[PDB]
Formats: sequence, structure tokens, C-alpha cells
Amino acid sequence: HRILDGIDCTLIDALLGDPHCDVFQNETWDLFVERSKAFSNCYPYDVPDYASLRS
Amino acid sequence: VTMPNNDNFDKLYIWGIHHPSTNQEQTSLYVQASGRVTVSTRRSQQTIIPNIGSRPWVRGLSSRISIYWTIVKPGDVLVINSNGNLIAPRGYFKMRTGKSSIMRSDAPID
Amino acid sequence: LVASSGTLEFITEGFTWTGVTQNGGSNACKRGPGSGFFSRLNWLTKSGSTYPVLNVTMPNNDNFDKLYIWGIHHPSTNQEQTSLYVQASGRVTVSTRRSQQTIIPNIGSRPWVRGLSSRISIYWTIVKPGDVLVINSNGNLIAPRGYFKMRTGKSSIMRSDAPID
Ligand SMILES: *[C@@H]1O[C@H](CO)[C@@H](O[C@@H]2O[C@H](CO)[C@@H](O[C@@H]3O[C@H](CO)[C@@H](O)[C@H](O)[C@@H]3O)[C@H](O)[C@H]2NC(C)=O)[C@H](O)[C@H]1NC(C)=O
Ligand SMILES: *[C@@H]1O[C@H](CO)[C@@H](O[C@@H]2O[C@H](CO)[C@@H](O[C@@H]3O[C@H](CO)[C@@H](O)[C@H](O)[C@@H]3O)[C@H](O)[C@H]2NC(C)=O)[C@H](O)[C@H]1NC(C)=O
Ligand SMILES: *[C@@H]1O[C@H](CO)[C@@H](O[C@@H]2O[C@H](CO)[C@@H](O)[C@H](O)[C@H]2NC(C)=O)[C@H](O)[C@H]1NC(C)=O
Repeated sequence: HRILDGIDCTLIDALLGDPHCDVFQNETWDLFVERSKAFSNCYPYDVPDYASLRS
Repeated sequence: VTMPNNDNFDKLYIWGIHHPSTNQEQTSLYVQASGRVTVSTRRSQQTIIPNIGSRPWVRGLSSRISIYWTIVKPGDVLVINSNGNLIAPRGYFKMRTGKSSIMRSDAPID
Repeated sequence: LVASSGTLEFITEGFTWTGVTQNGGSNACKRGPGSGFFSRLNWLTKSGSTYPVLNVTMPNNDNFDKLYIWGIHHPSTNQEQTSLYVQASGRVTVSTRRSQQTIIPNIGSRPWVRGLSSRISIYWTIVKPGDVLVINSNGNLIAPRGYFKMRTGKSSIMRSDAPID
């Protein structure tokens, strides 16, 4: 399978385009591995039905 | 503004709305008293209204962004209307469909 | 989630409701002789002639999950709205570092229920350890008197009319 290691990015952040996540622009994965070491670091946001927008 | 989906695949748009902490900040940024954001395709619709209020201080700010997505199918056309508070998109994502998923883990690759 | 908590343990906290009359009760909610209100709610009204932006906070430091139960008031009539909370239309906004909600009252008639055709929409926010609450409103908050403890339990509600033995 093709694994993309998110490191200190959540997939949602990656998408939204948080500075320290722009490493990931345009990337493609079979399985996206969200690490517990991960954070966010840009305007503070909420996404109602975050749940689903990740999925 | 408006932006056809004339390809033959589904476009995804992530957009959002700003909720400020005070009316001083509102009038400063978006000149109106109360804003509003309505993003809509032909078939569906969502209007989100901001909420001028003070939240936990976080990396400086006690203001906030809320995030919304619209999917626009082929033919279907997207339309964004607002009189303030808008966090607009720059475009879309390709929506594929397939066996791709997301796992939460802390163990190393090899 | 309460049923499963398996506890109604309530630790009262002093908030700072500045510039507002607290403790509004009603004839609907009679507490023995005269008027009253939900024991774990605090009805904030205008103070003499004013109702200001309220903006309290309540950090949680203990090693457990706090549950907070707070409301909002939906008046029957534009005059009832102003008579209490003084503004055109209220707003309540309850937040943790992560979450956020904003209700807005809706001025209007409901059916008569125990003398009244106003209402209270209840809601809940949970603050994890080391987070913070931040209640904030220009009008209409049915404010929390503190918090309930939350255990993770094997417990549940069940509805029966069987007698116990
Ligand atoms: C409404 O009330 C809340 C709290 O009651 C206010 O939030 C507080 O705002 C100040 C900013 O002026 C924050 O001060 C900062 O503290 C951190 C802590 O280490 C420090 O790094 C900064 O140098 C700064 O001094 C404070 O954290 C913040 N507290 C919370 C819980 O958000 C809010 O500003 C009030 N707004 C109004 C209009 O009254
Ligand atoms: C909008 O219309 C509704 C219903 O058409 C109004 O509600 C009605 O208001 C009257 C006046 O308070 C209520 O009369 C009361 O009936 C009770 C119950 O039996 C009686 O014991 C009392 O002495 C009193 O006369 C009536 O119950 C109530 N009916 C219903 C179904 O809610 C409402 O007040 C109207 N709103 C406005 C702004 O006019
Ligand atoms: C509910 O439980 C608490 C804690 O077991 C009871 O005792 C105290 O509660 C009050 C809050 O009203 C505070 O003095 C303390 O936080 C508690 N003390 C300690 C040492 O934890 C109390 O019986 C109950 N509270 C009410 C309002 O009935």
C-alpha cells in the first residue's frame, strides 16, 4: 500500500494549508497516517462536522 | 461571484467565515455591522452567520474561523454571496473515489 | 451521557456575573412558597436599567472532565425581551480552546405551558482538564452555577414501571 506519514500535521490542516503543512500540497496516499505528535499552528479554526470532512 | 464546474468530475471547495471577538474589530475589517455568508449550488444551499464574541486567547487571538465545504457536481454551478466576514476559497480539490483511508497511529514505518 | 456518567455530583463555582440581577425565579417553577428556578441554573436579568457584555471565564485545573449545563431564554414578545435583557436580541457564546457554540434567542409565542409561552433551550459544553470555559453574552443567558463531575461508568438509564425488590 502507499503510506503518507503526516508527521506534525493533521490531514485536515494539510488540506486547509497550514504553514508547516505545505510540504504536503498535492500529495496522494492510499493510507494517511495521522501522528499523535501532530499539531496545528495558524489562525484558530473549527470545522463543524470535522468528523466527516476528515473522512 | 460565480464559478462553473464544466469538467466531468466533482469539485470540492473549502471555505469559511470569520467570527470576531468585538464590534471594534468587525467594523475595522468588514465595514458592516453584521455580515453573512451564503454559498450555494443549484441543488443545495447554506447560509452561515457570524457571532461577535470573545473566545479563549489562542496564539494571540480570541477570534475564530469556522470551516465549511461545498461539493459542486458537473454542470451544477457554484455561487458565493456575502456582505462581510467571508473567508473565500482560491479553488477546488479533485475528488477521486477509491480505497484510500486515514489511520491514527504512533508506530514507525519500514 | 449523564445516564452513563452514573452521577449527578455537582461542585458549585462562584462566577462573576457583573452588572446583572442574578437568581431570577418564576411562578412556573415554584419552590415551596414563592417563585423559583432550576436549582443548577442562574437566571441573569438587567441591573436597574442596564445589561452589559458579560464575559466570565472558568479555567479547569483538576485531573478530570467537567460537564457544564447552561441555557438561553426565548421570550414571547419583543417587550418581554427588552424588559429583562434590555437589548434588541440577545446572544450567548460558550467556548473551550477547541469547541464553540453560539445560540441566539428567538422572540416569539409558544403554547401555554404552566402560565408561560416563553421557553428555555438547554445546552452543554464539556471542558477537558487544563482547558477553559468562556461564557459571554449581551443578553438572555441562563447561566451555569458550576459543573457536574463526569465518571466513565458501566451505568445506564432504563424506562420501566416494574416495582423494585
Ligand atoms: C473577556 O474575558 C476573557 C477572560 O476573562 C479575556 O481573555 C483573556 O485576555 C487576555 C488578553 O488581554 C489574555 O492575556 C494573556 O495571557 C497569556 C497567559 O500566559 C499571556 O501569554 C499573554 O501575554 C497575555 O497576558 C488571557 O490569556 C485571556 N484569557 C482567556 C481565558 O482567554 C478576554 O480578553 C476578555 N475580553 C474582553 C473584551 O473583556
Ligand atoms: C398567540 O395565540 C395563542 C393562542 O391562540 C395565545 O395563547 C393563548 O393566550 C391566552 C392568554 O394568555 C391563554 O388564555 C389562558 O387560558 C388558560 C388555560 O386554560 C386560562 O386558564 C387562563 O385564565 C387564560 O385565559 C390561552 O391559554 C393561550 N392559548 C394557547 C393555546 O396557548 C397567545 O397568547 C397569542 N400570542 C399573542 C402575542 O397574542
Ligand atoms: C455535591 O458533592 C460535593 C463533593 O463531594 C459535596 O461537598 C462539597 O461541595 C461543595 C460545592 O457546593 C464544595 O464545598 C466542595 O467542592 C465539596 N467539598 C469537597 C471536599 O470536595 C456536596 O454535598 C454536594 N454539593 C451540593 C451543592 O449539594
